[PDB]
Amino acid sequence: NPFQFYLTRVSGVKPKYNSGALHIKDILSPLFGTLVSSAQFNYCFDVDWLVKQYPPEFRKKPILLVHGDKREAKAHLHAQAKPYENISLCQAKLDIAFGTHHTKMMLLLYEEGLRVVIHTSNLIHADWHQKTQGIWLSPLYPRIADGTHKSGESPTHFKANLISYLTAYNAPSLKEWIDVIHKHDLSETNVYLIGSTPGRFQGSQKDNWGHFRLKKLLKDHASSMSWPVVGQFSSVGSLGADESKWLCSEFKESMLTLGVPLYLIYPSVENVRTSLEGYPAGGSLPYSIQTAEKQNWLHSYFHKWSAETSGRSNAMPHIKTYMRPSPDFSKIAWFLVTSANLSKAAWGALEKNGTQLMIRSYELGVLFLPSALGLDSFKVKQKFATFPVPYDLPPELYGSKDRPWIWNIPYVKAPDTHGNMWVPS
Ligand SMILES: NC[C@@H](O)c1ccc(O)cc1
Repeated sequence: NPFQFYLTRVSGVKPKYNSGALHIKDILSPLFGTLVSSAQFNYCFDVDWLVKQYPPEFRKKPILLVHGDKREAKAHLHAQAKPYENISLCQAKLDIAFGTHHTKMMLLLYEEGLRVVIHTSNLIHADWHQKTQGIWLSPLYPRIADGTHKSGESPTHFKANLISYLTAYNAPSLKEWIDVIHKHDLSETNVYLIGSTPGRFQGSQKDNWGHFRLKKLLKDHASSMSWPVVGQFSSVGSLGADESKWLCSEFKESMLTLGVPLYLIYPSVENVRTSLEGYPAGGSLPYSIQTAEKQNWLHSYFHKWSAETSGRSNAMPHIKTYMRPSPDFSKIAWFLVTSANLSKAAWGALEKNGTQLMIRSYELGVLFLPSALGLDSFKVKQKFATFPVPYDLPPELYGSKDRPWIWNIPYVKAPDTHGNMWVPS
């Protein structure tokens, strides 16, 4: 399995659908290595729940929480953490407004080596319970023998790229992790890192982050050959007054680069209503009426969440993925799993007459390029060489009576899976 791409466990589906799936408890288990220290990057944390996901033997090892919380949100987290002496926090500078520290990553230092985990889940019970989430597991990275001269770098430059990503934080506690990464051999890594980081980027530096980073890698490491672009996410930024403002102009241009139909997958009200969670799934799909009413055009691009292939049609997506399927959807030019939702905050928007890229948030993903495995394309595994696409293809268009799930309006005409209505307020 060259991919090491996994879905999280879902409670309440048949166990066949969890066979190759992982819970955070599985990731942290002693079978994955003898833990010595860890760093947990995320957006939302429930510290009590998190500490309990580590196996008893490891609960007392150091843990760094890397977050973006400010003011009283910050104080709350520090309070959550104060009972646990082994836990330190690192507050990611968020100098631009409306930015979040959205990256989900684990750094796991063991006696045996190092593991990097990049995934889509908040560290709260509900993100790992009945949601479709994604995980990329790095190999066990051995320590570089105290005797030798080697980079430990991979053909995809993952090691240098990850260090650069960490370096942009400008944080003392991450320097220790940067130094741990220097000491390890990451050369067997076959994926590319795509990060986002808050800032205004110029000239050559445009290529370092966001959708431009993606454009750059597809230019240099893909080749050409009406292949659609698919984008799948759980939150939706304000995209402008029509598709030419950003979506179809700069965003699609990056995505169609190599060496066209745009499908966007986002849960409809009906998808949310009949899900395993019911309407409360919508708490993790924060599309607001204020944003939505300003961009009604976008919704003709929207397609339902359907995942019969992985038995997860009823497990609402909090995973985000982007890919480039062939016209019959039987193969793909590339696959990206990432924390980045469909927003400019996350992906970057062009400023000052196209000379500056503005990104508001921290995002991180991994890109699977067939060239990294010596191939031209991946075949799609039709039932979750062949890439495990976790949802159904081709994507199904919204019906005429379907609406995008919008979190802050009431749904009181029909009860959900648990016989509840939804009245936010
Ligand atoms: N329900 C928590 C709310 O803050 C939220 C909503 C969506 C996310 O992706 C993360 C957090």
